[PDB]
Amino acid sequence: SLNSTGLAQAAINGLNARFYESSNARWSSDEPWWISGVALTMVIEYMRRSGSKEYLDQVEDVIEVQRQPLSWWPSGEGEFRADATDDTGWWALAMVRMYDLTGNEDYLNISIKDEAYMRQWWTDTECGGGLYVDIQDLTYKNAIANELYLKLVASLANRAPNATIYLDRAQQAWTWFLGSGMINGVNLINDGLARDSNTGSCYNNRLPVWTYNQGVILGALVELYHATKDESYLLSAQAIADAVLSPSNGLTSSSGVLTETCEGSDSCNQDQQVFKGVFALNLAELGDAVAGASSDPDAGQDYREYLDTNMQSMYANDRSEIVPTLFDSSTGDLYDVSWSGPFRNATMPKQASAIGLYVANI
Ligand code: NA
Repeated sequence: SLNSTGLAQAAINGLNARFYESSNARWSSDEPWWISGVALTMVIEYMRRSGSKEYLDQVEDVIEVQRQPLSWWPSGEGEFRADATDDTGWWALAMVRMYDLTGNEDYLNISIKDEAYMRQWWTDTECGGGLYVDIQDLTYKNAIANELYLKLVASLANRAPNATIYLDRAQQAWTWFLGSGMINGVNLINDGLARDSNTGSCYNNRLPVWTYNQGVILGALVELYHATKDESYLLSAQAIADAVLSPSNGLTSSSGVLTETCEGSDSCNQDQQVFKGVFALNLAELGDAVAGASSDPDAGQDYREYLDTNMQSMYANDRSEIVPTLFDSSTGDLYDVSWSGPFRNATMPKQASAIGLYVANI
């Protein structure tokens, strides 16, 4: 009795009615730029899974304007090449999705430029591999920038005409990620790596376990499986997803709802507000690959049931409708950060995460 497609469209319409800036071809200029890339990913993936083309013109407008040389990083020369490798990775993966939706080689070319850009800050001389997130400072090799890069090369290994070195780079990047220690003893991924002051060796910095660091890695392993047909990549991804679903690890509540570690203290900032939807979209990618890899009709119900359970909870406890007026007839739905808690306000990162959950159920 729940239409995930219609609810995703209502959430996207609510995102546009409250946060889209037509004069800037961007959502919420007061919010981080990379979250506009996540929002573009959610709108693109909605069209891919639902077969709709309703926001195609808007998405093209955002791409055309935001691919220009960024005013805060002109040396990147545009094409989403920014002052941080994870900022670039979010838009790069959005262009991979835009290529999947349209088949236009232009978007694939952007992702190829982004891969070569991010690779510039991969070094073997610290932590035996991995890339830095802070382009200007080069002091932090974290989980999200390396998960985004890994999913990028793995995606290009399935789509780019020169798929050989992208597969070799993806296999080498996953080998480094697995051996880095960021995947801890319960198969969850901490924020990044610290460096020994004397030996130069790198180790898990034990910073918080964020949901989107348990998600992007799943899509990377799904793409690695599609490029190799090796179910070992799916089994590693399933181990990470199963750790998130286990309530003993604190990411899944007693009611079975995905819960960011900052929701209890009500301290989720603009970045953390978008994390949950990114995991949900990537979990749906894993559930699809798992169901298609085995003849069992029971392949991956837990992931589908999890996404469905979280969807109903967000529908009932986290929803709020915009008030239509005599002048503005825009209709849709707004959402807060907690998928079980009350609706206090709606922000663009909160809304983008919302769309990701509905799209993950399409
Ligand atoms: Na190490």
